[PDB]
Amino acid sequence: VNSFSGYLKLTDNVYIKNADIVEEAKKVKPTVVVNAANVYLKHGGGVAGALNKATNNAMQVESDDYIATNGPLKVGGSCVLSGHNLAKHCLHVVGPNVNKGEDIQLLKSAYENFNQHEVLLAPLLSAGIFGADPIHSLRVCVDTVRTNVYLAVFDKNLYDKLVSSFLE
Ligand SMILES: Nc1nc2ccccc2c(=O)[nH]1
Repeated sequence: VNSFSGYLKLTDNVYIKNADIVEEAKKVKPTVVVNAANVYLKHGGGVAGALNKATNNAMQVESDDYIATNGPLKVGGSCVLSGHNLAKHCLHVVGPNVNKGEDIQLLKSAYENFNQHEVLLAPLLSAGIFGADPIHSLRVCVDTVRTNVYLAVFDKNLYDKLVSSFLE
């Protein structure tokens, strides 16, 4: 049903909220939730671990079956799997891990996958343990994505920094 509420307009197609993406997916019933995935679709922590836990491991069993046919995803790549109870679809996107020397230029490739979907609930890609500056990730999102993206940012202090950087 895509019932987004309380998102702050950044651009005509990019919105942002200080919120837990799991709690957003339950209220909003989005067509697409984006997972910040790794190449093995092993949902061990961060957003991936939170989304998988909210599906009581249904997402991990589906992900394993995909990886059995595909082998690992490419950095910058994605797959569309079931959203289970969270969404119609989950778009698993792999952003570069700059800690492992993956090139930050691949973050544009990662966000380009969003353009296959009219409306997405998403986190910022390559943040947290993938080591990219989240404000940089937001700039790449805004420059790359032309479909309607609703960004959820968990941490209030990071959210305020993102909105300050973008609107001040
Ligand atoms: N519930 C929950 N939400 C998150 C959102 C972003 C990153 C991490 C998390 C997390 O670890 N748990």
